[PDB]
This record gives sequence, C-alpha cells and structure tokens, in this order.
Amino acid sequence: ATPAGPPPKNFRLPPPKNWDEESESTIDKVGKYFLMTEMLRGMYVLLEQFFRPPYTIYYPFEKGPISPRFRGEHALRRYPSGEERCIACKLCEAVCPAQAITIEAEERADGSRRTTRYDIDMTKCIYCGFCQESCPVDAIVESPNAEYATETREELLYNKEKLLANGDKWEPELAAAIRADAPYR
Amino acid sequence: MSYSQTINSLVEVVLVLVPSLVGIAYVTVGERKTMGSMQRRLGPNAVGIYGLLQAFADALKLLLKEYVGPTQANLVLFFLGPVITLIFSLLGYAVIPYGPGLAVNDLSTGILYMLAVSSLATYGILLAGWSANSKYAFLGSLRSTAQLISYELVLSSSILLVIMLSGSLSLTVIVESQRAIWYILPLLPVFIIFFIGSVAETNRAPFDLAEAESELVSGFMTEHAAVIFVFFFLAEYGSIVLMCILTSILFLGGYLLISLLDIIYNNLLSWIVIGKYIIFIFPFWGPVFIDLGLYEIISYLYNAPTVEGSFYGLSLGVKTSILIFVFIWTRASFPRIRFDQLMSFCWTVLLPILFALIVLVPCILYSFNIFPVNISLL
Amino acid sequence: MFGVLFVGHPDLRRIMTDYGFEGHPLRKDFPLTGYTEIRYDEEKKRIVV
Amino acid sequence: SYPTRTLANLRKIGLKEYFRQLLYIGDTKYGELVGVDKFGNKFYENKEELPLRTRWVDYAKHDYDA
Amino acid sequence: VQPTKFAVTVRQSRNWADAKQRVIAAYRAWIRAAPEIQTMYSIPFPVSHIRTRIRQEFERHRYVNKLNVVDVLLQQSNADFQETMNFWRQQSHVMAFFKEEHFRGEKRLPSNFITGFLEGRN
Amino acid sequence: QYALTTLDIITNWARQGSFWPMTFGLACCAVEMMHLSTPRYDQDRLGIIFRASPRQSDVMIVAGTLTNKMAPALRQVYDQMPDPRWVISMGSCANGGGYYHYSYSVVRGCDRIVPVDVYVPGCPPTSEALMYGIFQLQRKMRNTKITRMWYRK
Amino acid sequence: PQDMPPPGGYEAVQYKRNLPSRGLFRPRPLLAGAAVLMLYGWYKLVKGIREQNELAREKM
Amino acid sequence: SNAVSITKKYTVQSTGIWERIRRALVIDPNRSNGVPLNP
Amino acid sequence: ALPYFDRLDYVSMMTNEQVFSLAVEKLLNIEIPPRAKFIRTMFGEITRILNHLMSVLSHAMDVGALTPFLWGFEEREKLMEFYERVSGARLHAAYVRPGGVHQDIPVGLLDDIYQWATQFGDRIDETEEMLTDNRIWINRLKGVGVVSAADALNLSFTGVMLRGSGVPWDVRKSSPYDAYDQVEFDVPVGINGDCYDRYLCRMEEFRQSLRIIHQCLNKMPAGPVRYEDYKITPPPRAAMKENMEALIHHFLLFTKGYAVPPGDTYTAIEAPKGEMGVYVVSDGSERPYRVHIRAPGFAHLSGFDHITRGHLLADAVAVIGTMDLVFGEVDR
Ligand SMILES: *P(=O)(O)OCC(C)(C)[C@H](O)C(=O)NCCC(=O)NCCSC(=O)CCCCCCCCCCCCC
Ligand SMILES: CCCCCCCCCCCCO[C@@H]1O[C@H](CO)[C@@H](O[C@H]2O[C@H](CO)[C@@H](O)[C@H](O)[C@H]2O)[C@H](O)[C@H]1O
Ligand SMILES: CCCCCCCCCCCCO[C@@H]1O[C@H](CO)[C@@H](O[C@H]2O[C@H](CO)[C@@H](O)[C@H](O)[C@H]2O)[C@H](O)[C@H]1O
Ligand code: SF4
Ligand code: SF4
Ligand code: SF4
Repeated sequence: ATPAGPPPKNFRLPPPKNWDEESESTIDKVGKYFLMTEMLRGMYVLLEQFFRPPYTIYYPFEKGPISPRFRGEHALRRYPSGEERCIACKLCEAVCPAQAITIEAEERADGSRRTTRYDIDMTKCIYCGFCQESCPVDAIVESPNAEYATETREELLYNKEKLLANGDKWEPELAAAIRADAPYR
Repeated sequence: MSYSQTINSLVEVVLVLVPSLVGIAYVTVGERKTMGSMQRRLGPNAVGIYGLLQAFADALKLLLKEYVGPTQANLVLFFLGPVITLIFSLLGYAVIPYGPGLAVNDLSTGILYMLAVSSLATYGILLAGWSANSKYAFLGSLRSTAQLISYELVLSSSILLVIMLSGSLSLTVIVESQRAIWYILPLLPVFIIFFIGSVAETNRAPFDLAEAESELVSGFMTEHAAVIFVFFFLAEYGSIVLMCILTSILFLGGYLLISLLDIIYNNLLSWIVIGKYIIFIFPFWGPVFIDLGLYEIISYLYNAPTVEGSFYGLSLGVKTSILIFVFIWTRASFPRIRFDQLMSFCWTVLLPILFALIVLVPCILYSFNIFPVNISLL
Repeated sequence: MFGVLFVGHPDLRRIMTDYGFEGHPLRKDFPLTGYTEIRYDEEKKRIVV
Repeated sequence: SYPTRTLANLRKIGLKEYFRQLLYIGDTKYGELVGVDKFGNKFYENKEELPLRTRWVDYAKHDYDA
Repeated sequence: VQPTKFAVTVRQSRNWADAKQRVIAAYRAWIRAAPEIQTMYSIPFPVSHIRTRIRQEFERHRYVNKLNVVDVLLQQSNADFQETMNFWRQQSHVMAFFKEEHFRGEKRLPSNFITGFLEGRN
Repeated sequence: QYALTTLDIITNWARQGSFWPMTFGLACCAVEMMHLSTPRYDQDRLGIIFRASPRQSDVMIVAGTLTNKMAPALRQVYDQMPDPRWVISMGSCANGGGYYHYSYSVVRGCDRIVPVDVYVPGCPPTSEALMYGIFQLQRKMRNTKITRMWYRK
Repeated sequence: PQDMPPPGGYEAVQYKRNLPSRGLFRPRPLLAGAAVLMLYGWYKLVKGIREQNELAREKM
Repeated sequence: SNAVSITKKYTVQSTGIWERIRRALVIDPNRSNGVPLNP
Repeated sequence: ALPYFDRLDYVSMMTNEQVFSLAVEKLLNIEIPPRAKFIRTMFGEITRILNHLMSVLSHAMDVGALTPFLWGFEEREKLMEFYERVSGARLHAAYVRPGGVHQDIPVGLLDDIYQWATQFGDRIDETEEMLTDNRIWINRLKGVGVVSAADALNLSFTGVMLRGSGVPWDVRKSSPYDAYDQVEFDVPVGINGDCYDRYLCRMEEFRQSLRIIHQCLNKMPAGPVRYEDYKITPPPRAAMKENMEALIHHFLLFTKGYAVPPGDTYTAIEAPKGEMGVYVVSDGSERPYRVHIRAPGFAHLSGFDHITRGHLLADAVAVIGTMDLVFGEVDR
C-alpha cells in the first residue's frame, strides 16, 4: 500500500488528540454550534449570487457560440462552375464508423465519374466528421445547422437530392467555415 | 348594524380568500424566480409578459390532465379525500387579523384553533401516501407523518412561550401586545426554533428526505398518485404562506408598522399656526407646505379607514414576504437531512432546550412582576 | 460473454446480456447482429422476440 | 434584467416597442440594426451586453422558428 | 444461496452417479415450480403444458454421454432457474420459450418437400 | 365554432406553458439534456420541469441507446403515462440505433417499442437542438384541435 | 505561427484554498450581539407589561 | 493569503459607488463573478 | 474504433480516447511529438475538471444540495466551448488519436483558457463554501461507505476509492504517460476511507488539475501535433491535393487503415473515475483482433454490496455518488 524501500518520512499519522487536548475555545466551539455559523456563511454566498448577472441566453433570439469546426447536418457542395464536386471515390463510405453512407456510381452521359445514389442515414450517423476529413475534393461537409428536428424518421433518410439541396442552401457558410479551418486541415 | 350580516359575512370572506388564493399562486412563481437568481439563471419569464402567468398554465394543465388513480374499492377516498385536505389548508386563514380585530372570526381561543387545524395536516400526508403501492414508499409516508407530529410539538410548545408573554390566545391581542416590543427581541431563541420547526412541519427541504425517497424506489411496475391534482399543491403552498403569516403574528410586529409619526413629534418643536411648520432641527428650515392644498388633504387621508387598513395589511404582507424569502433561501442553501438525524434534532436538541425555556420564562416574569392580566384589555 | 465456466464461483450468472439470451457474443462464430431482434406486438400487447 | 438597464432602454425604444419585446423575446433590449435576412429577420448588435447576448434577432414572423 | 436467493456454487460432477442425481434434482425443481411460473408470468397455458414443455428441454439432452458436457448443461439450467424464480426474466422472455407464440406459430419449418417448394423454402 | 376554438387555444396554451417531461436518461444524450436545465439554457424560464413520475408527466424524452434488456421498462413506463401523451426521440441511438445499430443487444430505434412524435438528430444533439425539438412539439400541440375535431365528428 | 504562450509566460493563477474567515460569522461577535438584542427586548417587555397592567387597573 | 487581486482576474468588474458597495458587503472582495470580458 | 471510446465514460471523453491511443501507439512503436503530448495532458486535465464537476455536483444534488450543481455547470458550459473549438463537438470530440491529436489547436485558444484559469479557483472556493464545513453535508458523508486499505486493493478499487482509504497511488505518478512527468502536482490521499474523505480528495484535485493546466500553457512547445509519418497519421489536406505519395497514404489510411504489429498490450491511465485500461490483441492487420476495456466503475459497483452492508438506503444513495458511476462505462 506504500512503495518498497523506506516508509515515507512521517507517513504515519500523529496519535489522536483527546477532546480536552483540542485547540478550540469552548466559547468559539459552543457558539458555532448554537448560532450555526458555517451554515450562515453559505446562505450569505447565495445572496452574493442573487445580485450578480445571470448566465442565461434567450433562445431562439440569441444563440450559443459555435466554432468553424462545428459538426452539424451534412451537405453536398459544388464548384464555382456548378458541377458537383463528388466523383464517387467512396472513401467516405469506407471510413464511416456507423456504415451510414450508401453510394452507387456509374458513368454519366458525358463520360464523367459521378454518383447515382448518395444516401446518408441521419439516424445511423454519429456526427464524427470523418466523412469530411477523408474527402479529396471537399465534396461532403457538415454545416453548422443543428436545428432540423423532424416529425417522421423517414425524413431522416437523406438522399442525394436533399444533400445537394442542402449544399446549395448553405454554401456561403460552408465556404466560410472551410476558409477558416483549411490551414489546420 | 348598517346593512345585513350575510352581505357583510360574504364581503369579508371574499376579500380574504381571493387575495390569499392569488397570493398562493404567486409564491409558486416566486420560488422558481428566486431560486434562479441565486442559481444565476432566470425563473419563469415566458408564460405571460414577465412569467406572471406561469402559475395559471401549470394549474389549468393539471386540471385538464387525465387521472388514472385507483377508483376501485375506494371511490370516495380517491375523490373526496384530497378535497378536504385543501379545506384544512384554507381553514386557518379565518383567524388572521389584517389590523386590530380585522379578521373573519375574532376568536379568543384563536391560537388553539390553529393548533387544531394543524393536527389535521397529518391526515393529508398519511392518506395520500396510502394510495401508492410500494412497500418502502408506504413506510416513507409514515416517516413523514412521524416528522410532522414531532415538529408539531416543537411549534405548540414554543407557541406556549409567546402566550405566557401576551396572556391571551387571541391573535389580535398577541399582536397588540407587541406595541411595546416585537417578540423576536426578548424571545430570540424561541423564534429561531419556531422557524426551523415551521420548515420541518411543512415537509419542506431540507427536512423532506422521507417523502423524497419514494421517487427512488418506485420500480418498474407502480407509480405515485399525486399526479394530476393541484389540491395537494395548493394545500402545500398555502400551508407555507400560512406558517409565514403566523410566524409574523407571533414574533415580528404582526401588522404593526414602526410609526414615524412618533419621531416627527419628538424632533419638531416650533409649531406654527400660520402653516409654516418650522422645525427645531439642524437640517430644518421654514417649510412652505400648502395649508389649503396639502395639509388639509393629507391629514384627512391619514385618518381614512381605507388608508390605515391598507398600511396594516401592507405591513403584514411585507413581513410575510420576507419570511417567504427565507423559506426559499433555506431550500436553495442546504442539502437534505436523513430522517433519523431530523428526529434527533427535534427530540434530543430542540425539545430539551424548549422545556428548559418553559421553566425559565415564567420564573423571570414572576421575578420582575411582569405576569400580564388575562382579562380582556387590548 | 464467452461461455467459460468457473468452478467454485458463487453465483455465476449472466452480467451483461438479456435474461433469456442464448449465445456467447464474444465468440468468433457468434454473428455481430446476433440471431434474434425484439419489437412491440400490438396484437399481443407485449414485446415479442 | 435590472432597473438601470431596463429604464435606459425605455428611454431609447419607446413604450410601444417595449411591449412588442415583452411578447416575443421577454427582455428589454436595445442595439444597432446590422441587417435584414431575405426571410425578413432583423439583426442587432451591442458590445455592451452580457457575453453571448451581444447579437440577437427580431423575427419577421409571429410563429417564429430558429 | 449466500449472495442471491437461488444461487448455487459452481460444482463439477464427480461421476455419473452424482451427475444423474443432480439432473433429477434439477428436473424435480423445475416441474415443482411450474404452478409458480404460471401465475407470475401469467402464462396462458395449462400447468400441464408447461410441465410437458419443461420435459422436452431435458429430453433434448438425454443422450449426452460426456460428463463435462452435462455440467455445463446443468449450470445453464440452474442459472435459468434462478432468473425465473426471482422475477428477473420478463413475461416476454418466458412466454417466448414456448415456440407457438410466434405469429407464424409452431409450424415454421416446411412440413415436407412440396409444401416448402410452393412457399419458397417456407 | 369560435367558442370551441377558444376552448382549444386555452387548453393548448396550458399544455404549452407547463411542459413537464418524464425522462429516460439512458446514456450521454442525457448529459446534454442536463445542460438544458443549467443557467445558460434554462428550461424553467420556458416552464419545463422534468418530473420523475410518469403520472405527473406530459412527454417522454427517450435520450440514449435503447437495449433489449431496457425495452420492457420503456414500454411499461410509457404505458403508465396519462393522456395526452407525447414522445421525443433524442439522438441517433434512440432514433435508429446509431453506432450500435449492428449489435445483438440494441433495439434499432425506440419506435419499434413506442410511438414517437419528434425525432431530434445528432450524437449528441446540441442543447439548442433539443430545445428546437421541444418547440416543434410545442407547435404540434398549438395545432392540435381538440374541441374542433369533436365538432366535425 | 502556432498558438504559443506569451514570451514571458502567463502569470500565475489563483488555485489554492482561499476561504477567508470573516468577522460576520465568528461566534464571539454573534454571541455578543444576540445577547444585547435579548437584553434590550427584555427591558422593553418589562416596561410594557407594567404599563399594560396599569391600563387594566384604570379599565376595571 | 492564497487569493490574488480581483484586478488581474479577467472578469467584468463593478465600478464606482457599486465597487465600494461590493467591497464592503461581500465575503471575499478578490472573488470574481465568473462573467467573461467581451473585448 | 476510436469514437467508441468517447462513449464509454461519456463525461470524460478525451481521457477515454487517450488510453486507446496510448495502447495503439505502444504497439505501433512510435513516439508522439512534444506538442501533442502537452495538448493531451492539458485536455486530459480539462477533462478531469469536467468530470469532477459532473461527479461532485451530481453527488451533492442526490444528497439534496441543488445550488452548487447549477453554478459549476456554467463552469462546465464554458469548458465545453474549448472542446468545440479544437473539434466540433460539445461532447464526443474524437480529438485524441494514435499519433497525437487530429488537428492543431486554434490560434487564440491558449489565451482563452488562461482567461478561464484566472477565475476558476474562485468557483471552487464558492462551491467549497457550501459543502466542506456544512454540518448537514458532513453528517451525511462521515462514516459512510467506509473501505479499509487492504480491502480496497482486494476489491479492485482504483482512484479516489483506492486513495481515500490512505493508499498513496496515482497512475500519473507511478507509470507516467504523456507530459505528466513534466508537470508538478500533488496527490490528495484521505484518512478514514469514507465518503467525506473522497469528497475532500476530489475537491483537492480540482485545484491540482488547474495547477497542471497553467503549467501546460507555459511549456507548450511548437511543432507537429501529429506524428510526422503519413503511413500512420493522415497527411495534411494541402499535401494530399499536391503530392502523389501523400494522396496514396491519404487513400489507404481512410479505407484499409494502418496495420498494427502483432502482439498484445495492457495500458492504463489515471482516468478521472479511477484506473482505466484497455487490453488490445493485435493480429498484425488493420483491424483489432480483440479490444477489452477495463472500466474503473465496473469494479467499484462490484464492491457495492461489501461496502453498503448494514447501511441505510439514504446512506446507499450517498455511496452511489461517491463512486464515480456512469453506466455506459460499466457496461461496454
Ligand atoms: P432416465 O434414467 O431414463 O434419464 C435420466 C437422465 C436424463 C439423467 C439420463 O439417464 C442421462 O444420463 N442423460 C444424460 C444427462 C443429461 O440429461 N444431461 C443434461 C441435464 S441438464 C438439462 O437437461 C437442462 C435442460 C434445460 C433446463 C431448463 C428447462 C426449463 C426451461 C424453460 C421452462 C419454461 C419457461 C420458463
Ligand atoms: C397555482 C397552484 C399550484 C398548481 C401547480 C403549480 C405547479 C407546481 C409545481 C411547480 C412549482 C415549483 O416546483 C419546483 O419547481 C422547480 C423548477 O422551477 C423544481 O426544481 C427542479 O428543477 C430545478 C431547475 O434548476 C433544479 O434546480 C432542481 O434541482 C429540480 O428539482 C422543483 O423540483 C419543484 O418542486
Ligand atoms: C402550529 C400552528 C400551525 C398553524 C398553521 C397550520 C397550517 C396547516 C395547513 C395544513 C394543510 C395541508 O398541509 C400540507 O399538505 C400538503 C399536501 O398534503 C403537503 O405537501 C405534500 O405534497 C406536496 C406535493 O403536492 C409536496 O411537494 C410536499 O413535499 C408534500 O409534503 C404539506 O407537507 C403539508 O404541510
Ligand atoms: S463525397 Fe467525397 S469521399 Fe464521398 S464519394 Fe464523393 S468524392 Fe468520395
Ligand atoms: S459523420 Fe456520420 S456520415 Fe460522416 S463518417 Fe461519421 S458517421 Fe458516417
Ligand atoms: S446518440 Fe450519441 S450521445 Fe446519445 S446516447 Fe447514443 S452515443 Fe450517446
């Protein structure tokens, strides 16, 4: 219970003090009992809080702080041209910790390598952000949007038509968060 | 008498119950707002402009809720039981005086009336806990009853010490007797014991661990019964407000405002019939108070039956509210006490001190020729 | 989790799995999602397996 | 809030606007207009408030939503 | 039964006379308990159906001729007995041991070749 | 028609103003539900008071991974909620299984056990997100016709 | 660059138990106070009940 | 003691008459209120 | 598999993923850079403060003191802003990874932690104003849940459950890991082995963790926060988009993963709830052959019968809170 070698210098406790060896005057000792002085001090600390500013935020008018690295709902982005950035490498499908991504790809009419299916089970996803660390083209991101509770969980099966619609909606904020964090990525 | 008694009976009863009920509703909002300032948050501030409707929506929600309590083998008990628990809560307000004699019932045995209505509280904690089906929780309703009866002895034995000083069980006489001095000053330790006894009597935290442990042993098969009922909540809040008014009646002034009109008499000595009202003081001058406009009006309003009654009730209200704060502050300041430890506090600390003071107080009143007369004076 | 049996143990009962659970999940022949699933049956008024 | 703060903001926004805020935000708050959303929402800023309260929104719709 | 009401310290059968003695005592306790299992778990079956179904679960392992295999089969029984006699198993686990409260019922394998062929392997 | 509508609005105002949730803090999402009671986001200011008993409650918030061993007690507690009843599923684990979806011990969604009215996404949702879900539910109740449905039939 | 400390290092923060004794809660000043309050009250009560008894002689 | 002065604690301060009032009616004048600084 | 460790003790996330990283790094035979060593020891103590704010204040909320809980959850609310700045999660960071940390800390964070540091002791002191000398608090924890030093060892107790019975022992001092051998801190050891000792030992760790965080701020060295080897840690995005070798190493790390050499290791750290350890068998491949988590609370709850025997039920609720118990830890 103590380490090997010599016992620690004064590890052993002093002998216990008898009641009449204690250094506390009866006046101090009896007063603290009947006046309940330590409980009075704690009640006074609550008066101090009473007259301090509160911590509360009025939501939804005032929001809490979120960093550029925040991990909210997924979005599929484009280039300035308008083409989808996604080229169907499937890296985000391989690294998914919860197997939430299902991708089916083929050759587009023009010969380009593009996805035909892009589904994200929002009820399987753990919001780790791994999908967006593995992208070679910044195609999949997680927007700062955390406010999308829905009614049915069928609404939480995002298909490629919803994830592109999300990127079109959120692009300025997505481009801004990428601009802030890119040096660190 | 100028008009019919039944009308007079009705107006005084409505004038006490409707303000008392509206007040019992705002103590619930107030206890959530006060605990939030001390906990650096906000209380209710959304149901109503300043959260002033929070009590209303809480009460109407419960009223509209389904109730699934057992109606079998006991139909009256499920329905007519808690209803009279709420009657036994409001029946104590009928002896509160809002000025000399200004009570629904001016009762000579007013104190023994509020000792009777209090011993009926034990039934509203015993019987409700009889509905819940869980072995350990039922024993927790007996332990809460045991706490109430023990802390009732604390209150009745310490009310005794006030009666010795006043000579009467009339709440009006008890307050009028404090015109000499508030009983907090000479019976300091009796007041503290009474306030501590009054928290334990209401089953309030930090003395609520017995009824607290029911929620922790409910299990996976049964549940409580105080569910959709606002009765045992209005019975609870109204007993806290009532224990604050009675605490003020006995130890603070009651409705006694420390009158500054005595101070101005002592200081002022340059009475002038021309209305100047010069004062013989160091910050004094020759005031220009308007005799035709102000002094004639001010003097009349001071002697009005409405104004003087108003100050007597604002005094009692300000004093009850200060004590309502001290109950809310106590709940937010301490952890809970175990049932055996509260029992030791009552039986081996508090009551020994009280019985020691029951000997000493009449002994001093005899030694200084200060036994009051027990005839109707004051 | 494995089915190994400890002679001398007082009260060697399951600690992690459900009450009528059959199988030892950390065995490598045991499948990841198991063999059974549960749901609430409206017609039977209980959870069924 | 506190009386000094709520008094000063009445001297700024007026009693008709004071009641508008009690109905929605539940606070008396004054700040500079920063801009308008396409949805019609209005944004205000005040470096002098409590932290995380320097920016707020006045929504355009009665049945507002984040 | 020191830590729990029906706990039995894990023991290793010394020989077949001992191992058969334990099996019979296990079967005896189970079929004794069947009325107590049928009220607690509100089993909508006769006590006779419960007892005949308990018998089947011992009838499965009647041909085990390994002594190391019997002890694990005995420990499994003792543990099942403990979690049923203490109200630890839910009615859902208990009346799911009866393999007719499936909405497909007891008939869940195909009866013969042709009926399973016309239904696509059941 | 107006009169029955008023009866609804008042009834809905009180189902909204007093919002008492019974809770099943199964795992981490409960921590984030505890941060909804702390000073930065306080539930009390909006009238939310978490009650222990199902009898005193309005809404169940399943917050955490539901396991096969825990599911009978989820259904028992929901079966004890007096009407009207609402359920919020909070987090990926309760919504659809989440990280433990492909496991032998986890129910893949709490709606295989009970009916759900709002699903809040995230592992864990932020405290704002769970607030957003409560406002969606509070809006669902404001659109609940009680005495105006009885009138059409 | 990276997120680095200031050149001279950050200053020391307060981390030890502070908890400083105040006279408001020490027993001796409170015992003395409660005593003077009860003595003043007992002088005021002994004067009042004497006057009350004299008012009763006049009433009778 | 173990305390360091409030003036080095990176929290909002009370000013003027309210500072004098606070440094009178408070257990530890060197204690902060935990409110961070906006700038 | 690293995000699985955030969800074990869900109030102490970055120290759960620290013990998994340290185990994998030991089989990888790699030395992680000094900056990540200090980042990990700083955020391991920010984590220890976060857990103790949950554990101490929830314990007192069960005992019936309700106000310290709310005060320190603003302190908790402020310290989760630092989690969400380094990562984007208020709870499950996934920040600590084999080979260091996922991303470098942002460029104004070490100033913001120092600003929080200047006032955090005052928060402990006011939390301590309410509980330490309070007689109701004292009379609900003295003599409750008393374990002898010999039995705490025989019962597999670690941490303050071990340390509150008078055994001086901290994994940080006895098997130093990360930058703990570079920081000066003390170890609170109790006397009477009861809940009051374990409360007083936990409050002292508040002040000791703050004392480490300040030292970490002043020794923060420069350099990679990630092991400088792309066969193990992901290359920068800019490299992957510019250099051939980097895209190959990026691609294979996110699909196959890195191979860990064969062998097994048992690795323990001083987690906030006791000793947390993992046994990892490696098969030389890219997936773990066997991961076993040793959870401090699992051993603590196993000794609840031996410790609560003869006590009252109101006593047992106090014993539940003095044992730092999150059931996602206990059941893995
Ligand atoms: P007779 O001499 O003909 O037979 C005696 C035995 C059977 C011992 C044979 O002689 C024999 O040697 N057979 C091999 C040994 C053997 O039987 N091994 C296994 C014994 S343990 C066993 O069979 C356990 C069965 C399951 C126990 C639980 C049953 C009930 C569970 C469900 C109840 C209903 C729902 C709650
Ligand atoms: C108007 C007549 C009465 C009709 C019914 C009115 C509603 C009655 C119940 C509400 C009254 C206040 O009741 C009290 O509310 C607070 C929340 O503010 C609860 O407090 C709860 O949440 C707060 C939130 O910070 C926690 O600090 C506290 O630990 C917790 O218990 C109390 O557990 C409850 O007892
Ligand atoms: C000594 C003189 C006394 C004069 C004043 C006497 C007043 C007596 C009024 C009795 C009214 C009923 O008394 C009161 O009942 C309610 C409901 O049963 C109890 O309240 C009970 O239910 C509520 C919930 O609804 C709980 O929050 C509370 O903890 C519990 O104890 C109070 O604990 C009790 O004080
Ligand atoms: S989003 Fe990125 S990682 Fe996923 S398939 Fe498309 S290109 Fe590959
Ligand atoms: S954030 Fe969600 S979708 Fe992306 S990799 Fe992680 S679990 Fe899969
Ligand atoms: S959804 Fe995420 S945070 Fe919530 S319980 Fe599941 S793993 Fe924990």
